[PDB]
Amino acid sequence: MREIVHIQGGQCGNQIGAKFWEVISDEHGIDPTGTYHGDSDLQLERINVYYNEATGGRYVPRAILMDLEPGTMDSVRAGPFGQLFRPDNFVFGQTGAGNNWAKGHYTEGAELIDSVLDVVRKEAEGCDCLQGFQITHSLGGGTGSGMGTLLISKVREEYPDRIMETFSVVPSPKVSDTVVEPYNATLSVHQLVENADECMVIDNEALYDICFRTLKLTTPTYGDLNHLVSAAMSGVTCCLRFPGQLNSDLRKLAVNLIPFPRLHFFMIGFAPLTSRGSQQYRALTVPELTQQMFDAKNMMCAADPRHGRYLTASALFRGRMSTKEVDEQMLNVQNKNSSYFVEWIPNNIKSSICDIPPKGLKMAVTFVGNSTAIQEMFKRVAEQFTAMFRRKAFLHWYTGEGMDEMEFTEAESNMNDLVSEYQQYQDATA
Amino acid sequence: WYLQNMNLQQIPITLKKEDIKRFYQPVPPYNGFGSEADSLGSVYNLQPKAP
Ligand SMILES: Nc1nc2c(ncn2[C@@H]2O[C@H](COP(=O)(O)OP(=O)(O)O)[C@@H](O)[C@H]2O)c(=O)[nH]1
Repeated sequence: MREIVHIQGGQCGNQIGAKFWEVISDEHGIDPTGTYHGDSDLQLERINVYYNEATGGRYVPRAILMDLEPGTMDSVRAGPFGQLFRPDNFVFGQTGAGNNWAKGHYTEGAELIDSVLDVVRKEAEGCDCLQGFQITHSLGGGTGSGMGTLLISKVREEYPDRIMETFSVVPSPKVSDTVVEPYNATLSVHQLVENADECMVIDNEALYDICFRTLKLTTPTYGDLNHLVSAAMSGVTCCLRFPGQLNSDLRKLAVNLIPFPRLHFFMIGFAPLTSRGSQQYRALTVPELTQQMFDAKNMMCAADPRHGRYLTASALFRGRMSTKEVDEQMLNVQNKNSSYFVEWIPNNIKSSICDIPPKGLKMAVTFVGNSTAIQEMFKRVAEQFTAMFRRKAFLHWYTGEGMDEMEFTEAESNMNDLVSEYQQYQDATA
Repeated sequence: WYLQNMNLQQIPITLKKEDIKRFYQPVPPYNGFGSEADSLGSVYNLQPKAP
């Protein structure tokens, strides 16, 4: 019941899903040939959330993989647990978008999206009770930033009542692997703010910073970043698949975390995480979990959360623990940091507890925080956009394929208005 | 002197020596982050160096 399907596009989406499904598979105890070998009975009661049953007793993810080039999918076919994907869901182009939003959103993406829309419609009709959709992309690639957001728009046009989650990797200037990052980022955000029910940003700079200082490991890798992202992803939906004292579905999170419909951009955090050296040295307690939770450095984003005030916060605990301790710790933190919490809405922290901890850990914590400190990323992205747009740089490709600079002006105006109206509530007083 | 004069060889006697006790500290189990070689640096030394 209340199951969701996974849809991933582009190299980043495919590789993120590659280990998200690996983490889910390890949590549910499924073998790479589709044969269940778990130990607990609770591992099978809610397996229908992410797995469909097939003849012979095997399970298949409801995952749809799309790209305008087939190399990334032919490579993810090689990774561990890559033999679980249903081959028909692989949809690939023959040309590639070349990091061009126009190519990925107007000519080639519009023509290609027909088959993937057909299969997505088939998957959505097949399920017993649809809960929503989760879509993972990065804003640094043209094919992703165009095709993913166009599919978000198309899916929203057909399912207005369902919920939509977007896992957005925004390009920050510190980890700048492309010069056309802000054109595509602004053009993707302009469409995303209109249609995405929820969006949560992830920064590779933050990932690497976490890897060097928190885990203190010398050689961070794409695998480590993907593993952290996948753990954070599973922390949100663990409570929907496992019993707990206070269940809270994604719809309840949407109700309790979004005050105004256009303010649905989040930053997250996962606890506990420590080096191998301090694993035995440390002790797992609720105060330690919450102090590592609410540390400004622990955030999954490069934005500084002490530069603004939290609009709302959501907590998902995993493991068997007393609720009174959790409530008193949250009350203590909210009293001790009253300067960093908005005052006209009292009790802006939501709590959820699940009795099933992750495999290998006794206690776990997922934080999702909607705060005004996220304005810095948008401000710097808009600054880079206006710098590169003032001299009409690299716009010949975009203007030669059907779209003009009026759309750029509208996107910049909308993004600036979004930033202004997001910071407006920061200075609001009762 | 005891060998020739007393026709008696003297056999020296050994002694029990001091044995110090030493404690063993086991390597913590793999949590699931990073890699073995990179992650073991933290427990091996305070300042981690590339494996
Ligand atoms: N977590 C993670 N992020 C990645 C990896 N490779 C690239 N990225 C991020 O993805 C963004 C680039 O996406 P891109 O490959 O151009 O997307 P595409 O055009 O759809 O294939 C950059 O901001 C990178 O930081 C990876 O292996 N792991």
